[PDB]
Amino acid sequence: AAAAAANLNAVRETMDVLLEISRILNTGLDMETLSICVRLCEQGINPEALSSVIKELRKATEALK
Amino acid sequence: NLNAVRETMDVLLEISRILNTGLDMETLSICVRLCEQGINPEALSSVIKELRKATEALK
Amino acid sequence: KSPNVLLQNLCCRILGRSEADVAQQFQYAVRVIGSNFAPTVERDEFLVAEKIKKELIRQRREADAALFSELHRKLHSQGVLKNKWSILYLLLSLSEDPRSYATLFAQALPRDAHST
Amino acid sequence: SITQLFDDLCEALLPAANRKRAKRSLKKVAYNALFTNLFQLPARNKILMLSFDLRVGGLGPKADRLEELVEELEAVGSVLDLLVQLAGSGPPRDYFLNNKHVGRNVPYSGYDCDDLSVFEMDVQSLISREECLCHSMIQETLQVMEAAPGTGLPTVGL
Amino acid sequence: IRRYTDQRSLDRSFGLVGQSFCAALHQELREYYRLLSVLHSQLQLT
Repeated sequence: AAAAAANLNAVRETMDVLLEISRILNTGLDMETLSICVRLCEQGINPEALSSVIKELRKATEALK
Repeated sequence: NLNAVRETMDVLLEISRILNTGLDMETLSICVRLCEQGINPEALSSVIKELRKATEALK
Repeated sequence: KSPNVLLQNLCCRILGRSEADVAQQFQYAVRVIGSNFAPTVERDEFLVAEKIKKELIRQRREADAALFSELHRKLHSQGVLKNKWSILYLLLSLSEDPRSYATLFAQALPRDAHST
Repeated sequence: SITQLFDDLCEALLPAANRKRAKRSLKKVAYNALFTNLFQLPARNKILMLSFDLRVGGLGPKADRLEELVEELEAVGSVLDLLVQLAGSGPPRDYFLNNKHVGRNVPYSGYDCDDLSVFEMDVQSLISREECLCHSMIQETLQVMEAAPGTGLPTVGL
Repeated sequence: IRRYTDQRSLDRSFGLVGQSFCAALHQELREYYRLLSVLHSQLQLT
């Protein structure tokens, strides 16, 4: 339909405003990682818990780099 | 090895109970002996459920 | 999809390794995310807007805070999101310098005055 | 033979109380479903994916035990591969959580009122179960005391 | 216990160890009030 494309357009605009907010803080995350982190919080998840794995894994991709 | 395969048989029981499988001790022994031949287990998962359906078909 | 495989996708995103090469990190991941599959506090999206402001002034990057002041309006203007607190709190949590105290600054509503 | 172990599978899953014609038909049922899939990621990762939903539903030490056993069974690969495919279709105090009266130098957190309230629910599920038994024992017998006579007994068929 | 805490912070001669002792006589009132709050939430009790 048209409303089946209008929603997929309507989330792309928000995802790019979020991407601008992501790059002005200049966190080391990119769009592909961001696509997981958005999907996880729609089902509900504790942000203090996801920050724990990401703050572990970014210092674990240098001990195993 | 006969020491080890009795203890591994006992630890194998608990993870079949807590995964909520239909197996009890007897059917666990039948299934461990059946997988020992070399059969793919994803195939065995269907014949066990079909037996448990057609058993209820009688009663 | 389902959450458990989605966390494995995160583990393959940050680490360069694949999912059939690492299993202790996914085990640590199920340890930490587990029993915290929802916020343990109450949302205050206004305060977490104020915390990005309070952070960017603290860095003296005061122009990007006023840029965020318009991006937050765009967030409201589109409105495809019902969890604006989670991602923005998370983005603030992963804070990195583009290049003090918060023990007196207010924290999220803990629900210690309500039976959870 | 391997096709004989399938007869013993039919023997365990059907007890005896006719009973010589049903077992050959069940043997046919055992053979007829095995070969349709044959015409048409590690193993412990799925264990973690199933421990996750446990932790989502509370019940911490059960997930901590499920991860404890696969860690020492790797410290038989094809039989747990059957259990993950048979999952969820079979049959399924402590004073060191919210009682701070026992221990040695017990942790200081102030008080509790938010898990002590889910320490009554731990008994409330038992109190709600042992009344459902007596609902299902009065029902099975009021289904006998009230009926038109002899429609639950085959004695009218004699 | 609250009578005491209300007076030892009214004394600057009770000591620099008295303002350490009194620190776990503030926490010991704060947690009490937290408990009254949780009791208030479940009112709408025996």
